[PDB]
Amino acid sequence: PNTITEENLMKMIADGRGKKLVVKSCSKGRLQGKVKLKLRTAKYLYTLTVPNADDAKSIVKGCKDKVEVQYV
Amino acid sequence: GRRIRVQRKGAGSVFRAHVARRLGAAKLRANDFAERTGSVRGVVKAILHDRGRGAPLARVQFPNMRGEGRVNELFIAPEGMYTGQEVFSGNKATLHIGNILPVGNIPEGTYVCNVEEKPMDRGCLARASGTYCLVVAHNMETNKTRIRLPSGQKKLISSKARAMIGLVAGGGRTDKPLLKAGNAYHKYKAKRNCWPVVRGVAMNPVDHPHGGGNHQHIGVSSCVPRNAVPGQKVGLIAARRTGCSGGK
Amino acid sequence: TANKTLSRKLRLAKKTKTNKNIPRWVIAKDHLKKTWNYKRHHWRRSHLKL
Amino acid sequence: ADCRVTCRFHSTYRTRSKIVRYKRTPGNRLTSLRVKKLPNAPHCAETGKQIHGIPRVIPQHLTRQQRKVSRPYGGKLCGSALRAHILESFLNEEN
Amino acid sequence: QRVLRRLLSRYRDDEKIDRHLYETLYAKAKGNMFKNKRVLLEHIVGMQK
Amino acid sequence: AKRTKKVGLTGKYGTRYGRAARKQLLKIETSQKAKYTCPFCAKDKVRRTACGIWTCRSCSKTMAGGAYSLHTEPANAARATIRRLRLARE
RNA sequence: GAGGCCCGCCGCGGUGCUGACGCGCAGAUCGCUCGUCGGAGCCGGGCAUGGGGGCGAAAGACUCAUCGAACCGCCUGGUAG
RNA sequence: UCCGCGCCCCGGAGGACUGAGGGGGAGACGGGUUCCGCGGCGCCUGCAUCUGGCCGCGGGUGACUCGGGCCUAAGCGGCGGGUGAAGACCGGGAAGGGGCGCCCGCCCGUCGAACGGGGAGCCGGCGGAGACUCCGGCAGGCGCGGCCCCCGCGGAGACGCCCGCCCCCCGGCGACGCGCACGGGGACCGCGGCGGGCGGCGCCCCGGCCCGCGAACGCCCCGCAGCCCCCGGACGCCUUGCGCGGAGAGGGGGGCCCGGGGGCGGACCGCGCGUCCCCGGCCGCCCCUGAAAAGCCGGGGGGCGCCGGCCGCGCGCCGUACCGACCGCAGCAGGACUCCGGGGUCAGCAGCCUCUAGCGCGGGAGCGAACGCGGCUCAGGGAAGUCGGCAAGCCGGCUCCGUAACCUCGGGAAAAGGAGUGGCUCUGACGGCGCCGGGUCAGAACUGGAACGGACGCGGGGAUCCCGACUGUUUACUAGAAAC
Repeated sequence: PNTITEENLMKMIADGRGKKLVVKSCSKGRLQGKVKLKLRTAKYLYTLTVPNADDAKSIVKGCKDKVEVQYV
Repeated sequence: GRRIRVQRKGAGSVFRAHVARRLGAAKLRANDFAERTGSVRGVVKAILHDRGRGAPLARVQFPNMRGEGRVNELFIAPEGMYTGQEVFSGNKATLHIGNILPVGNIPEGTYVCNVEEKPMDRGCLARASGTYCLVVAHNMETNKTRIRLPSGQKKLISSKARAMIGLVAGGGRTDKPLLKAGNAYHKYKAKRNCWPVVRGVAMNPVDHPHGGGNHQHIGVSSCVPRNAVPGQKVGLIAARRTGCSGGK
Repeated sequence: TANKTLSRKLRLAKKTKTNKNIPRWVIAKDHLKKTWNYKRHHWRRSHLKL
Repeated sequence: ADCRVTCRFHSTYRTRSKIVRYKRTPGNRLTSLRVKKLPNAPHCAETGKQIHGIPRVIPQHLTRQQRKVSRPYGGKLCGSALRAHILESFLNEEN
Repeated sequence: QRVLRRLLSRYRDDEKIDRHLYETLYAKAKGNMFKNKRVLLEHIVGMQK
Repeated sequence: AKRTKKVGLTGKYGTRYGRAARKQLLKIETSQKAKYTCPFCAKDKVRRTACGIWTCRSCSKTMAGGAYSLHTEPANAARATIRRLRLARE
């Protein structure tokens, strides 16, 4: 797995490159209050750790509705 | 009677040379047109230790004269060969240690090694550590050169026969006492199964001619004839004289 | 043995397949009276391929 | 309490290829991970000194920029050996 | 030996002692002249003065 | 600090091997482990890799030599002959 | 920090008890005691050398419980004052 | 051992034992179904059986990534041929190939290693029986196709970065000895704190115990030592030991390699001494110098023309259960290769106990004869016994004293001999200071039937003579010797 280089890379892949699902895990264990958006491209699983939940929402809108979005 | 140890040793099997992990056969550069009319030039890539030989062996790279590549030749190393030395092989090679020239060109009194016994033999004479042949005389009329072999014998060779100038390195190797049976074991492992040696007086009468009685004695003269058969030849072969006496 | 050859595995296989008692129905069909394979083997006592 | 890892390899004989290092898995058990023998990085044809720039990975998995050095004779010769050859070639021509 | 060398290097680097004095004290340290750092430090003060 | 009065590096062999062998070895093994002056880089760094093989630690030059001494006495005499005889021809 | 160095573990050998065992645990074991333990060391796999042959730090030792000449079949139901 | 459908079955509870070179968990070989579930006791389980490795029945071994296969080693087979009555043995000198008109080209191996070399696998879960194989997650390798695409740049330099191919050459990697010490990681360990759970509790107890997890891989940043660059021009730099420097030190600033660490993605917090494994730079050693080959990759020249990215898809063949079950007539106090290896006492991987895990062996009671075997002790004497001190016993750990003849000057030598040793209560040293680690080495009191290496482990010694210098080696199964 790898860490996506910001939302610019995340959404560029989600707009045109291979993408299957963007899973939004939320604050597991309260180690962090951030939300983790994870995209499964054919090659790797790319994760964006978003400090603010509101910031994640705008990034999720950027992901095409063709990409499946799941929330956990 | 059992086939004696000398009889068994010639049948190959376990008494063969331990030739594994050995550099190769040390020989002179093949006689060629540029060695007959001219001198080829080679750089000493590496001075290396052969497994069974005390003398060091040097890998000298020569240009390929029949191609675009380079030819690697393994030679006995004359003392003073250094990494990067430009050795020369040929009729017009200069008189410097490590150069190979025909012995007729070589002046008298010179110390040479790896001399060719016959023209174009790739070298057969002084090859052991510290050994050397001496150019004694040139007979121009017969095109033959007398050399003094390491045993002090003198032989007439062809003037064409080629030799490498210099004593072969590793000299004084035999001066150090082996000290322990161990050191002999190590040295003989590298060479062949010839150690340890059991005296035949120690053996049974079936195993050896010297055999075994009640008092551990040869019981007949150790001196054996030259025409003795393979089992019989075990003592001093065709001894012209025997005993420790001063002279010569 | 864990690293068995195929040829060896197939010869040993037949021995397990043929290590079977006479079927009871075959004894009734043939009226055998004697009821034992004899060619049957036991792993501890048998020395197959020896 | 009993960290006896057992054997990851097909045979127990511990040759140079069969070496294992132990870590902890996410499931709290000791694990055996094969330690691969690091390949030597290329060496100078003259000098025999590890050429700089190329990492000690099989060159099959390296990529061309990482398995090459940007200089004439970049991999075969070191920058001192190559400088020596440049000097001798020019100087021998003068004489 | 490591403890004595560590102090000597710092003193040379801080210019508390000269490099010639450091060499003389480093050879004496190798020769077992100084049993403990306090003896070295005392000798260094005496040599300086 | 003089650990042994007479036997030198031969103290390794203890009381075994005799006196004559230990005296010869003292001289032979002092030469074998001695640092010789590099004929090329003029630095006393030459050490014996193998019998007949001596390598300068600093020079990096490997030289063919006597088994226990970089230069054997016969070989020095041979070198002087060849140099004189070569000069006689030219 | 040297050494066919010394004590000593596994290992590898096998000294003594002339111990047990001797219709045995066993067609050479068991118990103590002991030789050695960085080395002419020890161990596994592959491989080579074959019978009047091999191999032997030599004891006519060893060569599948067989050795001053293996085992298998045959000559051979050899011959025997 | 007790109790319970109560069997040597099984379950619970007590008491044990094997004691991390395990009666533990796994492989190689060898067996060949012994594996697992259900039923059973006719056989076997040398007592018994409701037991089982036994009998019957029904099942069980899943791989692009592990191993074979593949490469070569020692070796072995093959080779126009050579020879021998043949069987067969022996072997280069022979018009011995290759994508390809052309062009290039002396001449074997699709033999041989389930320990050598090799392109790439990790975690979690699941089943009565299996897993690097299944399933879920997550990667890597190697092809193939579709599509897009296009053949250098930067730095003073070491080199950096944004990946061409073929031949012919020159290389590199595969690819390598041993050892003492030293350093760095990983695991293991221990001690604190903290959070959760227990147990015991006559007295004490924040003193006991149990658990607290983070893989391959992908990025980013460091990484001692080592090597190199650039300025410049010296007795300086340094190690445990060394080493190094006008053939270029120090100093300053950089490049590279480093089986490694941290961060992030995958997805409890400190701290210390050891152990074990790997690794690094050294140094020592040899009349010893420590394999090879596929495969892969650079460079030079030549010719040519790419590379790459993204997205699909594929990866065949065989091995894969189990082993206290192998081999000795046997479920034989007999052997038989490895891998992992906790705690205390201690110099110890010794001995003695124990955690984990395994487990209670071809049978049970009673009695307490001789005698045997394995031990324990013995007044006084002390080898008077005997062929001979055979056997036993003495001695022994550490610290400090103190050591003779002789000698090949290395030894002898632990010579010979003596003295101390426990527990408490303290005091010094020794690093990294505010702090904060250390666990060794001294010294002193005070105590105790006149006790202390309190078990354990663990030389008796001295004077001679003969022989062989020595370490070695040997008659497997009556001679270990002075023999070899």
